[PDB]
Amino acid sequence: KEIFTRLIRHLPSRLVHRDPLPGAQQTVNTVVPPSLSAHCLKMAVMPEEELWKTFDTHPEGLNQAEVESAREQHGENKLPAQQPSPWWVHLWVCYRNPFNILLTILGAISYATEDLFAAGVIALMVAISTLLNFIQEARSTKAADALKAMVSNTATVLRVINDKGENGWLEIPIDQLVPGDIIKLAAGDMIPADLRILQARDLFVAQASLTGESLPVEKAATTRQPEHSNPLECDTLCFMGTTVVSGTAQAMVIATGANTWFGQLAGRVSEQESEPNAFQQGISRVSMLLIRFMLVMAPVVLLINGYTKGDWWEAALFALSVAVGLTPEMLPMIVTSTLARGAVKLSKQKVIVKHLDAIQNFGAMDILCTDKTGTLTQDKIVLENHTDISGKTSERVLHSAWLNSHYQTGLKNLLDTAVLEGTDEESARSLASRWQKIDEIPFDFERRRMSVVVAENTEHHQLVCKGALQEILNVCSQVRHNGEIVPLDDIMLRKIKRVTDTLNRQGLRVVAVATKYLPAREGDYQRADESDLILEGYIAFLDPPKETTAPALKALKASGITVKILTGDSELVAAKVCHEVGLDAGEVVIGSDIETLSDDELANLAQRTTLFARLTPMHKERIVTLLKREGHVVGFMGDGINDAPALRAADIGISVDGAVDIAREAADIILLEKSLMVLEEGVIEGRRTFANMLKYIKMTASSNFGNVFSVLVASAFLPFLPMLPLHLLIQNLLYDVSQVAIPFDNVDDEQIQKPQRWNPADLGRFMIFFGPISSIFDILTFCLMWWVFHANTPETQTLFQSGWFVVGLLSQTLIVHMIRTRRVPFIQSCASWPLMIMTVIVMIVGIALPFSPLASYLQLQALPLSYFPWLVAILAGYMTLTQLVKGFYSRRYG
Amino acid sequence: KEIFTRLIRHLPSRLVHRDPLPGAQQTVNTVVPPSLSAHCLKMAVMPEEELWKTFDTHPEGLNQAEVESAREQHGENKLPAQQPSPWWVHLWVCYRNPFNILLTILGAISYATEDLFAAGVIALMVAISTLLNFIQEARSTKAADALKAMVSNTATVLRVINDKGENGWLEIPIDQLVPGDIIKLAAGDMIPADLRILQARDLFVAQASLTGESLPVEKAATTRQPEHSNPLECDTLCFMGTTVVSGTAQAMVIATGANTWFGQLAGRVSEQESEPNAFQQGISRVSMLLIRFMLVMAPVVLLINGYTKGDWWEAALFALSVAVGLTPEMLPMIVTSTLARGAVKLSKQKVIVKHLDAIQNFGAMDILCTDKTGTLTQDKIVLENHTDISGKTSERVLHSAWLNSHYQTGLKNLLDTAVLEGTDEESARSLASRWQKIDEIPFDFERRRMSVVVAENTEHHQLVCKGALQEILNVCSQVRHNGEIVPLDDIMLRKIKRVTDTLNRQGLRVVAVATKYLPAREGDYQRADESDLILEGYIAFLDPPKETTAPALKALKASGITVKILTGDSELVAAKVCHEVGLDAGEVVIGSDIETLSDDELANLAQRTTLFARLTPMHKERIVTLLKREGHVVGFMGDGINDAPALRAADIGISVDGAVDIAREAADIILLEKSLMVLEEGVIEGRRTFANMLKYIKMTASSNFGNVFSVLVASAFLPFLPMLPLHLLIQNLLYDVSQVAIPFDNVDDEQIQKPQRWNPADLGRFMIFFGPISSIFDILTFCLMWWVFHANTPETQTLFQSGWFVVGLLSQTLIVHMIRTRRVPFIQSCASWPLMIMTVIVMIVGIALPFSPLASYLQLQALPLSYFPWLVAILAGYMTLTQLVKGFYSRRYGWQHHHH
Ligand SMILES: [Mg+2]
Ligand SMILES: [Mg+2]
Ligand SMILES: [Mg+2]
Ligand SMILES: [Mg+2]
Ligand SMILES: [Mg+2]
Ligand SMILES: [Mg+2]
Repeated sequence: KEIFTRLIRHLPSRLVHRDPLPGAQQTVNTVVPPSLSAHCLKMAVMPEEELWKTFDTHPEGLNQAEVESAREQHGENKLPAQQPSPWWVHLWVCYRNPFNILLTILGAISYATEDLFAAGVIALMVAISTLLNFIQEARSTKAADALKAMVSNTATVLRVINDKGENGWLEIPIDQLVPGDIIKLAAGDMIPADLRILQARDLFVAQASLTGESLPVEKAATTRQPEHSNPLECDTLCFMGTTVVSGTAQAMVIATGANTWFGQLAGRVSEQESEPNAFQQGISRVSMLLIRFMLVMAPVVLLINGYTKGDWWEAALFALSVAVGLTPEMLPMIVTSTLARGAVKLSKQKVIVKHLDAIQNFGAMDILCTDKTGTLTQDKIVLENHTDISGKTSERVLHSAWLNSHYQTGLKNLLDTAVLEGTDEESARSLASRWQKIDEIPFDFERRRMSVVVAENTEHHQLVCKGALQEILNVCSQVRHNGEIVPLDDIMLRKIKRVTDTLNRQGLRVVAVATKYLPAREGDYQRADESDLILEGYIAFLDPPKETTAPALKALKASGITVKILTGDSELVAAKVCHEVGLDAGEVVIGSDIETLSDDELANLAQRTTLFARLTPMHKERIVTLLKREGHVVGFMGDGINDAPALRAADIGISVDGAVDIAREAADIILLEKSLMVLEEGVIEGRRTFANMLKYIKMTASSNFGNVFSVLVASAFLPFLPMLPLHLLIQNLLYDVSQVAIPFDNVDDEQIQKPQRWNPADLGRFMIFFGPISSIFDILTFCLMWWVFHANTPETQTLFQSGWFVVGLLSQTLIVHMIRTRRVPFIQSCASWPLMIMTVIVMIVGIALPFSPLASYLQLQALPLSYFPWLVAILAGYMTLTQLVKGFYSRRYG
Repeated sequence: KEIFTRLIRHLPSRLVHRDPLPGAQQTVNTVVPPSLSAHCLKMAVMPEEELWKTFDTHPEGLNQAEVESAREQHGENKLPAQQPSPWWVHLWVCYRNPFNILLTILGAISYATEDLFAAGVIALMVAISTLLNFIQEARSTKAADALKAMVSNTATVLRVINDKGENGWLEIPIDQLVPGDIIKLAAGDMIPADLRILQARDLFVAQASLTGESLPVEKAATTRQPEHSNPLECDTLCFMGTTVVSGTAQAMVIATGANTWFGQLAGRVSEQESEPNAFQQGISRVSMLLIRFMLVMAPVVLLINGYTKGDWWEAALFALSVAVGLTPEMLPMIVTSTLARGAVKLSKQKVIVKHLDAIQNFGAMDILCTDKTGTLTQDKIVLENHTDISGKTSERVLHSAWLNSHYQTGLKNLLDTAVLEGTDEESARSLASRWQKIDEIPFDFERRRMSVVVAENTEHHQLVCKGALQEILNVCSQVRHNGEIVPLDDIMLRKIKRVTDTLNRQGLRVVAVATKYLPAREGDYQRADESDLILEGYIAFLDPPKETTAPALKALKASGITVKILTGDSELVAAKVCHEVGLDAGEVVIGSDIETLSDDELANLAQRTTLFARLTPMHKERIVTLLKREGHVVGFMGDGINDAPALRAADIGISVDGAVDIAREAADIILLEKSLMVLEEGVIEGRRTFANMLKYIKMTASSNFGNVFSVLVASAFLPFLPMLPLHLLIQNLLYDVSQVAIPFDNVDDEQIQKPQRWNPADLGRFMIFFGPISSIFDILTFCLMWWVFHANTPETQTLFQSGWFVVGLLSQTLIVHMIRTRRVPFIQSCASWPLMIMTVIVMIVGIALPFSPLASYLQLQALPLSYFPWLVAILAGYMTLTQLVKGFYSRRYGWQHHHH
């Protein structure tokens, strides 16, 4: 009957669940629909002269009023699942709960005849509960949205600043982009919307997400392709979700938001998120458990009281009032508030959480995959030697590397920075004023080199390519030895291999450089122009390991996290780095060994292997996917161009604020600095946050089930309701006010010591265990008020009901300090000061409520002074019994 | 009347002032106490057999009852200035101050005759104030003592771990040593007490502090020299305050505490600590200022009220009651409570403060002198190339270095660790089995080498020495080139020099290794045996800069601290490291350059020089001393054997928890980890603590001066006391209770952005400026109570006095939020939550006291409800006026004294 249970209010699918991330592979629904492919094809070949009039765009850019007009016309650069609802809509959906409406209707029906100010006060209590829930949810979702917007991909636009009318280059969030807006693209920038290249040089974009081709594709300002016949392959348009590999460009936004190629009929807008993740499934399962409890218990109470006291319209109200404590509507408030408090406290620790549910995984992660550069090493190399094949230092190698590092337009490397810094000013200036760039062949993993074609004159050009030693040697036919040029024979090949292996075993990364002279040519150089090269030498450099890497790794191992290194570098350098930081590399697995293994074989091998070397991005993604095989939660750390699938293939993806745009787009956690200590501290605090959330749900559900059980067992014998439903609503409201400060509780270090596994079925066991314990003392209080205080007849019922009230509210508020931890309270474990203060305040308010002037309005009678010793005895006995009985639940259940 | 000043109570000279360190050297105030000297000469040559009976010591050690017996008989291993006084003595000295005594005496005199229960309650208020002060001082002194005991030099002793009699080797604090205790000594351990060596293995100790000789000397189990004639030069006794350079030993304690040669006569006991440091001088100046204010003001109030009301025994009591607000007895409570709260907080930042006054220096530091190794770079090296002179990798060089590193007993080095770890297990065990140790020639700065003599047989011995390249080359005559021993000509010398200079310019430190073969002999090896050596090669290793050194240096510069590098390494490696970490080396000055310079020349040069290289410890000490030339507070950070003179020479000395014993003993601050980020954060926190202390002192002084001024100007016109002195005592007590939370206040980041400078004369200007400003409103309240509320006669004086009381306490309590910060409160700068809570609580108590049942007992009368709007108006006007007037004080003099 789950199809009929629509009482659950799901959290918005931006606080939980991931973003679409337009990387949903090559599969497309009928390859886009008509009037979209045709529109893109028309836009590709549309002359640039009439392009300005179509979008009301000018070369100066867009001013304010124009950008707001365009945003109103075309919407906002977002997806329909990212716009928050208005606060009044949220308040209305919080009030239209199928339980609040029923409570108000039953209050009216019971008290429409000859007794007002009762239905009104019940409705007012319902409104106060709704307002409290709405306030918590709204504050927490606002904080979550602010934290998500803190780390957002930005685009560089013209716009208008200096209202006297001066252009500029503003970095604005990609959601503010409107159609017909001018942006500029450099290396590492993801495409923010469907573009139209106005003017570009050496612009290469990686489109493996959309067209499925790994090699980057050159994108020119004006089309040079004979026929298009396809919108995805035209060289003048750039689609959202792809990254810029190298070169520079300036383009115009043509589509925006849902109108983008991916955002319409190519993903995102195709159906919805039919499959929920682990966190959503767990929340739904807990909500279903609570609904089952209510639907099994409340009708029984209704039937019993209707058969006994013959007031059905009041018995139903009373049963609903006791059931409301077990409502599922507590779940959105609890989850949102606790996870948002955890996310804010993480943001104070240089950890930004993009969606709330990731916190669960960030506490459940037991395997952490990453690269050795930046996380284990310092990413800045200290020592570097530019030598030829004979070991002697050579200035020609340094100058060739300087050319290749200066005229390249790709992302800045550590070698590129060190080469540009280690070259003196005079020689650098001479080379810059003597050589000029012509062409650039970017970096791809099929050949693992990078080429730059420069020239000092108009007669001949020089192609200078640098890359890993083996890849360079594969395409070198001559070597410059002793100032002469000699064929690269096998003897020199093996000598170079041995010397470079010896260097690699010292932790020195070796990058070879080759140059070739070609006649002047008026055509674009291709990857086929990297043959018969002249090997100048190599550069050996040391990226030293961080001082805070070994303690961080030890702390991560203490927390239960297994660290695995997925690197594309050499096996020897990675092994040396792992040994220098205390990591046990064991036997290494290179990427060429897993290309023949089956999925089962590689999944079994990756569990024992610690270091994986010479991996392509596909290998990293496959390893991350197969490491989730045995119920493990895998976290992948990466900040590269090609880390988009792996970051998404992991159970949790972690990136850095200084990453490329797609790495931040595909990540779930963003670290403000690339450190493992920050990651470990964040994992600890997220474990505390998720433990607090579980504790809050657990205690609330258990106490409310105890109250419902007490009502169910001890209402048939009484000739009146044990507690008036108004008193129940006040009790629940004050308990919720007390519980507001549970997100701020303290968590034992023994609870967050190991990765957290969340079983929603444990809540049922906890409720069953800790409900009857409260019910026993509830029945004891009933007997005390029946016999000791002689509240026998209905006429003197207000003494009885109020007599339970101060017991119902106080114990429910005190039991929190007993069942929160697993140890003995107040000596080995103490609740946080905000929780202590809230408990004391709520206890004081509950004690003083029967004595307050409002007690006459709330149908509460004052209490004789002889009742307080009995109340203290009951509370102390309840606390002692639960403290002595916790051990049985600990042993038999957990 | 400087001699007449017995009112000032100084803090114990352990929270402030540095403990005596045994660096006296050429200092022999008492020269030689013959009685003491005769004892050593007898102890040195006394046979080991009868040594056990003299000190009641057994070879297995001492059990419990014996160790407490020896401690009771011989005292504890401490100096007389380090024993805390018992708590009851502290309470008595807190109660017997000449102001708590005169107050009670005058209360008895005034209220004995037919007006009892008034002198009693006055004495009760005085006792409550005394108890509050004593509790604060005792708690903070206990916290400071615990912090000092956290980082204390320890000694390894036998003792008795088990009830059955099993012996152990316990690390006990050096103060727990009793005479006749058996300890063991290794490299880097300082001598904790006078010792008699029971057994030794190549034990070399540095006695440069006592005898003034830099070269370490050999200590043997039995004497090997013909005549001693001098207790300090006997080769079988070790004296406290010296360090063990190398070797191992087991010795017996023969003297302890004051009885130690250093402790008695030669040092410490002679004379006393006549000269105080800067913090003690500032505290004394503040106390003298407060005493002068009281002595100027209180007699005038006494005379005025005696001539007006004709009750001298009440007028003097009243004047004393208003004056007590300006007592110096708050200074021990103010200083101890505020600083300790900072120090404890610093203990949570891995910064342990050994004595409280160091905090003032630690926030006032503007020049920081450190070494490049450990602070700027990691102490673990990543790359190393063991090659010969031709550049080819050589296994023989690595094996010789492994022998030298394995068989040396000195302090472990980074190169030693790298060489021990970089040799494979099979070859390492083969070398260990094949070679056995014979002798060791330790490291000293005159030659800057270290040698180990081993042997594979009984025919010949091999001497393996290692050290800096030039020092090894000076004593090398041949070189092993291409497997042949060839004479080391000048061409090879120049080639090696240029190759190693190229290596050094890359940040690589080069350590040369030489070996020699000698015929077997029986005598010990000397420094003259390092000649005609054979240079095997050198080891070039990379010590990478720390990841966090550049941000820490940027933060240190942003905080106003100028970092200077004093290193004994080569100038090329140090310059490369400085460039890597972002520091500007500028022009490097080597140690040999400054030897011929004068004091003025070197002092002028050190101010514009960032990196000093090739420095002997004497050069480091001289540079640190001369860097204090013009109002500069110098901090020296070192963790070496020879860094004690440089640590004690600086205005503040910072060391590391893992340092050698003498480095920790000579330091003022101990960092739990060797990091510059920790140092910068601790400096910021100490600046906050000192700002809070100064703030605490200036506010209590200004408000109480304002109250005294109001009384002086007003009480002449009135026909009765403006406030009963009982109410004044209550007001002062409640204000102190409110101010208890000041140590926990917040400090603006503007007050901690520069090295602080403390001027005791600024307090007088602050008091003069901010007293009348609150006397204005006291006179306004007097007029309000006189005319609006018709308290015109003594019969209704109780309404008048209480009318001032609520104004007196709340304003004094509220004004704190106005004058704690230079900015406008509650919008830019807000007080800390404990301070706000205490302010609210004290205001509530002051309002509710006249309405309480105790009001009749305290001679307080209930206030009409029409008085509250006037009170609120007065408080708001006072706050607004002081806020609008703070600007004038800021412009004319500046809110704080700062800059370098
Ligand atoms: Mg960008
Ligand atoms: Mg091109
Ligand atoms: Mg209950
Ligand atoms: Mg020791
Ligand atoms: Mg010897
Ligand atoms: Mg005043």
